[PDB]
Amino acid sequence: GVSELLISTAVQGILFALLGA
Repeated sequence: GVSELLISTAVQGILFALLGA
């Protein structure tokens, strides 16, 4: 599932945006 692999990488960048704020 290439789509499932894109959701995981998306959770890493979004997790850094909130932790950065």
